[PDB]
Amino acid sequence: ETFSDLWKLLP
Amino acid sequence: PGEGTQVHPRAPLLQILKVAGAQEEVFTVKEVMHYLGQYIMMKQLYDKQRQHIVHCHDDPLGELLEVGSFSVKNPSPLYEMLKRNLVIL
Repeated sequence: ETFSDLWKLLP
Repeated sequence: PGEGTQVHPRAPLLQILKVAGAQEEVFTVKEVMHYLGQYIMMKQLYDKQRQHIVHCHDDPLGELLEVGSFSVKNPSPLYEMLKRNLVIL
């Protein structure tokens, strides 16, 4: 949802 | 490059990381990704409504990525940019 949440989940 | 590999980023990429707060010449890929996220966040490049979308047009980051935007779930332009912009130490 948040960019920071999403970025953390980068392979 | 995954095994805690040490890298020196080329000048255009290095300028971006230093804006994001990096006081460094040597990085791991993990550290580079940290500072890239920092940069997008602090320059607020992500779409307000759909935050996996990053709008990098008319920003130095767009110059490196060579695209106007990208999805963090389609991160190929990012990894390709890093292949061009990192020197392995």
